[PDB]
Amino acid sequence: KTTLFCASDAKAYEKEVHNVWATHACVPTDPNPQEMVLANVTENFNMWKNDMVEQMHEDIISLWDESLKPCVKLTGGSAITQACPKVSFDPIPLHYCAPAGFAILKCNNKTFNGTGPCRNVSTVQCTHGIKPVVSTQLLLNGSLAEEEIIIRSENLTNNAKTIIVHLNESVNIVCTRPNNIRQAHCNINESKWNNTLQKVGEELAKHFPSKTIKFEPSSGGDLEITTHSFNCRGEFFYCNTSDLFNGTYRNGTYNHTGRSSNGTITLQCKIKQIINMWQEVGRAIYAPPIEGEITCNSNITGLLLLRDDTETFRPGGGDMRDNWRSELYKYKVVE
Ligand SMILES: CNCc1ccc2c(c1)N(C(=O)OCc1c(F)c(F)c(F)c(F)c1F)[C@H](CNC(=N)N)[C@H]2NC(=O)C(=O)Nc1ccc(Cl)c(F)c1
Ligand SMILES: *[C@@H]1O[C@H](CO)[C@@H](O)[C@H](O)[C@H]1NC(C)=O
Ligand SMILES: *[C@@H]1O[C@H](CO)[C@@H](O)[C@H](O)[C@H]1NC(C)=O
Ligand SMILES: *[C@@H]1O[C@H](CO)[C@@H](O)[C@H](O)[C@H]1NC(C)=O
Ligand SMILES: *[C@@H]1O[C@H](CO)[C@@H](O)[C@H](O)[C@H]1NC(C)=O
Ligand SMILES: *[C@@H]1O[C@H](CO)[C@@H](O)[C@H](O)[C@H]1NC(C)=O
Ligand SMILES: *[C@@H]1O[C@H](CO)[C@@H](O)[C@H](O)[C@H]1NC(C)=O
Repeated sequence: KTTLFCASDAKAYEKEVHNVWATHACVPTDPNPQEMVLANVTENFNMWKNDMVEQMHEDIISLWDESLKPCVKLTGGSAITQACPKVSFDPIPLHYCAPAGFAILKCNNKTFNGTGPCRNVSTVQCTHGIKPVVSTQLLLNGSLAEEEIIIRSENLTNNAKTIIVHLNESVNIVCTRPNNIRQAHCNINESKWNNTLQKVGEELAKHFPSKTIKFEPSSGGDLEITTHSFNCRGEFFYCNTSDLFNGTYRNGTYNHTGRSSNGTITLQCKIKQIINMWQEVGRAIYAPPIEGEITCNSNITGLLLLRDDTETFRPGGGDMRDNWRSELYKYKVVE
């Protein structure tokens, strides 16, 4: 349809790189925006074919190119060298805004699965604040669903299509490299994981009804997708999730199978210098980790799954557009 613009609340005195990027690329935010209901209207959306996702993907690539420069970038035959200073890195929310003569329709159905017709609709100038958080397997620091866990997929019959599970209740995950400098670990409270996967198995069962529902760890691929990978405080964490995606839900009951201990699952993590890039097909080399305690305390707010009687789901990811989709699903640009 058109070219969106971004509004953020960043300040120009922060050294933090999302703030810096935003202060030259985004406009400040309307302190009181203005919505506009239309509960008879009913319009369709398709989260899987939504141009806003492409545009924000562009922006985040831009942000990362200006903020997290690699010492080396290998793409094609070429290798680029640049200065790769350690930086202050903590994502801030970004709002996407329709320019003059355009609006953003927001679907207000709190159970809207992301495709098809939506009953109650609003008009808005901008989306909510969206933290551009790059990760795999687990979606972090998003917006919880308001009613019940929600299964999203372009086509749930096509097992090659990523599934986005939208949780309604955060599950804490705490990842730390304490004070091998490249070793770290994550802690999740097993009870709340227990619970979350049981409710998720419930919903998945609604969609696949005769079958037991198995959670298993990612089969194969680059480390970036076979582990829960993400950037914490500038450093690239790769966390093993085999004791996380490991359990069966059979008789309306979830049994967790992965090893726990003292009531918490603990992921073993490596901090890594050589990265397979999400932005494009290529490799990126970074400097060794900063010093001291590197810790991120995050909210798991959704999952990225791939489906292989029984249905089996393993963690997926790799296409960062899906992350943006998970927040942008309820919006389209009109007029
Ligand atoms: C359904 N298929 C699953 C799947 C699995 C892995 C992957 C894809 C997709 N990819 C993908 O979609 O890239 C977008 C894309 C397009 F969308 C597109 F249309 C293109 F034409 C294109 F060129 C392109 F790059 C990545 C390719 N990039 C690479 N091989 N170097 C590959 N993901 C990653 O590597 C990855 O996430 N790393 C990583 C690094 C740091 C952190 Cl913190 C992190 F959290 C993750
Ligand atoms: C969240 O969703 C699950 C199942 O979809 C439901 O059991 C639960 O009550 C919902 N709300 C919560 C957990 O606050
Ligand atoms: C989403 O809803 C539409 C219509 O409401 C339906 O056709 C589609 O199969 C649903 N998809 C999922 C993944 O629930
Ligand atoms: C979903 O994909 C399957 C292929 O796995 C195919 O039957 C069809 O094209 C799709 N079905 C629907 C309802 O869109
Ligand atoms: C995760 O840990 C398990 C058990 O130690 C190991 O077998 C598996 O290969 C690990 N996965 C990755 C991607 O390192
Ligand atoms: C679940 O965890 C156990 C030990 O924690 C491991 O041996 C097992 O292989 C895991 N399940 C799968 C399907 O990998
Ligand atoms: C999630 O948000 C918290 C608080 O804003 C932050 O400390 C944490 O590092 C974030 N997680 C990631 C992976 O950015």
